[PDB]
Amino acid sequence: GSMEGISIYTSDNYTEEMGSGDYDSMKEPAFREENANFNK
Amino acid sequence: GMKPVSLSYRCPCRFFESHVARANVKHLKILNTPNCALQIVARLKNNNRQVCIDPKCKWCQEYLEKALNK
Repeated sequence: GSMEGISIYTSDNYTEEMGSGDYDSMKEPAFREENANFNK
Repeated sequence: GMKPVSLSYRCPCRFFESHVARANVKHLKILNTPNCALQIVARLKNNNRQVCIDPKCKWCQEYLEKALNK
């Protein structure tokens, strides 16, 4: 994501966030090279 | 003073934002919870919000492998 990867920490379980966000709309893209299925 | 017990809960997020752009997140964490699922956790740049990304996306795929390194 950064270049080759991202390199972030691995969380076991934590309380920085306890509740799920308002993000209801969820539909994953697929390929993104030809087209991402979603354009913008 | 006091301090929240912490850790005592189930899942940080049960929902995922399936289409987060690497461009709108500054910091992630890989929530590989044995308690719930493999979760992708990110902090929005401009919004600063803690959100979760769906692990089946494309850029998260590269993130997954390299995030295991911390």
